[PDB]
Amino acid sequence: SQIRQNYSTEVEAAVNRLVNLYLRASYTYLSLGFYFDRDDVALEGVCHFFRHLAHHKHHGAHRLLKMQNQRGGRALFQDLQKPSQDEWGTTLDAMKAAIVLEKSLNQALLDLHALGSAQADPHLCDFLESHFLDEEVKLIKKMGDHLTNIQRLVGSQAGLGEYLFERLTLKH
Amino acid sequence: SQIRQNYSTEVEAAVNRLVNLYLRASYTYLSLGFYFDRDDVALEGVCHFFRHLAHHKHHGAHRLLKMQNQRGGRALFQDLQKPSQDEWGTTLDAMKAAIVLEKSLNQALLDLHALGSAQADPHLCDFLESHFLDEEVKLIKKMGDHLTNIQRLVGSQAGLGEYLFERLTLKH
Amino acid sequence: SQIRQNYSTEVEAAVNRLVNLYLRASYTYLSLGFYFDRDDVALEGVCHFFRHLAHHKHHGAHRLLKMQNQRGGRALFQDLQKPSQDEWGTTLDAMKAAIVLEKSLNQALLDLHALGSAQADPHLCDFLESHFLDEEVKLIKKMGDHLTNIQRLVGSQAGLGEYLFERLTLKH
Amino acid sequence: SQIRQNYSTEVEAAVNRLVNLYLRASYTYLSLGFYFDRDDVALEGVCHFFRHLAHHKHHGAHRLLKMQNQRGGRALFQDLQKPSQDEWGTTLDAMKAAIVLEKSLNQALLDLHALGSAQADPHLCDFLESHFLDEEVKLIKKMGDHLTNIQRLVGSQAGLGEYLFERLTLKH
Ligand SMILES: [Cl-]
Ligand SMILES: [Cl-]
Ligand SMILES: [Cl-]
Ligand SMILES: [Cl-]
Repeated sequence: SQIRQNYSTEVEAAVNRLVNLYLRASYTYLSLGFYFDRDDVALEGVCHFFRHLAHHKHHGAHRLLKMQNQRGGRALFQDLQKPSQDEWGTTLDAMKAAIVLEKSLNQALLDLHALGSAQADPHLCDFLESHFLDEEVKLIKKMGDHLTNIQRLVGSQAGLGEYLFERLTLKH
Repeated sequence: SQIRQNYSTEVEAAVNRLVNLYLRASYTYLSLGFYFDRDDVALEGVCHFFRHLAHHKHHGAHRLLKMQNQRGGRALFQDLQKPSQDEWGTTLDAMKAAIVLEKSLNQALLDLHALGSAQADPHLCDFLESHFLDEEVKLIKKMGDHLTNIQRLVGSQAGLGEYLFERLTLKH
Repeated sequence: SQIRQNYSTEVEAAVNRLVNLYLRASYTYLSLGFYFDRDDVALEGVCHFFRHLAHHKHHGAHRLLKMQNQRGGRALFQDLQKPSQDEWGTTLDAMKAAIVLEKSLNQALLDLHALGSAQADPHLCDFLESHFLDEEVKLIKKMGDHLTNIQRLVGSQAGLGEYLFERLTLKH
Repeated sequence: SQIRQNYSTEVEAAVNRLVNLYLRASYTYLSLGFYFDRDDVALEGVCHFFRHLAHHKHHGAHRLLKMQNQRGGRALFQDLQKPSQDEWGTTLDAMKAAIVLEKSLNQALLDLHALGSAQADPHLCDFLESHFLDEEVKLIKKMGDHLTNIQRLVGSQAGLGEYLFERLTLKH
């Protein structure tokens, strides 16, 4: 490559794996969104919450791929595994599965940041700091806030609480 | 007729029967709307939901009648039977009765579409496709969404759930 | 299902397979776009042409999934195979591969339309007619137009022709 | 100094050397720009490309000098060597010489970042991350893109390709 400078093969490969993780996460959120659009589930605010996360994860993949090209690495795409479930249970089940997913993405970001630090790749480290690490902290805090509110609403009237959360917390 | 072309007597008669079904449906929704306006029922959002459907069904009759004349058929009106009930129970009862009604209208549309196909009447088939079939699919999906939300809200506090649904889902 | 009416299991399954085809096509176009963004390829108009098609194919998947739910079918997601190539050759190679891809999607649309016709499912048939069949004819005609212009430009100065096509036909 | 804190003599000296490198780079780009303004070269877009880089490199020197004072170091200026050539050949020769120059500046930035890291100087490290490292990656990617387009245009009509690149890629 005519432009590549200070860009390790280890980082290049890890960036391609992270793209696969982000596209997998977008696919998971596409499935979560359409589950909540089912006539027998019918929680529009939950559907919109996940549809917006699907778009954000797709765009994170796009940012990584643009950066891969800016550094002179080579995008390599692998098969995308389907999401882990076909039906996602309650809003509480879904929000728990989303937090597990985001913590897995955050660990992948932190691992890549540590590789970049070890490789003395400050552009890579800055890039994750500027566009990914704080977005992930903010999203996980918001999901944690939502989990607490959902859990407070279960009581012994689970249906009522799930309706009220979707109506009064989620955007619709 | 000076304009009639490719318009079977079978379709003409079926269009007149469908007009009767739509006007019957408008009458049913007029009754449902005024029931929810009773001082002893008093669910304004439910009243407005049905009043708007009464208007839409009246206008579907109008579209069919305009088309009958555009094709050179003859509008023929029959007696309009009263609605099936004088009192409509809970919002849940009413929304169940509305879904039954819409599925009966949708089957009548599909039956007429199949007659038009058998008669090689593509204008009739297009006309139903363009102004009726998707509107019915969309309305039935919305009613199904509403049924699921109403059912989630019953729990063991039926009054509270019926108030909250009317206040937080239906327009008022 | 409380809403499903006139919606065959055969159509439901074929719609889920078509969603997989559209998401595969979006993935193919994501790969084509990032290939043309490589510093050693560097054809911005070609990159933008494919990036826009990736978005359109993603949105076709979304329309199909929304319709699946409107009809009371169940979205089921499968693994997404990676694109057929890692490197896409010349603009001419890429545009040939895109036409092959679009004709495969168009055949899948026509096959699903024929199943819907056989199943007397006019809503499905209308849905494909209204949102997919003409978009595919228009796109294939545009790709054919582009292929002819690219082929005229090869001559014995292939580099010059590929630059001029990207500069004077494609949006940048 | 009344303000200096955590600012090593090693960093102070390296910042003064980097200022000299940036001012040398500005001077190189001033020479490249005026070469392309010669009546016997006459490539206005190439002239404007280099004139804009001369201004950007001057301003990078300014940012470094402002930072040196903000940290309580002392600006020290050395002689500025003339550019490496008096005549710069073809646009291709010039763009190759520019990429070599930018990679030399990028290595100097990465070296200074590594010194700051070793000295536990996070303000210096942040400063380079925020104002220099990504600008250099973006510029090198753009130059690489331009090199590829220039190389595609040489064919066996070098004059025609150099005209077309200047007319259709570079701003004028
Ligand atoms: Cl899997
Ligand atoms: Cl009666
Ligand atoms: Cl494969
Ligand atoms: Cl010298």
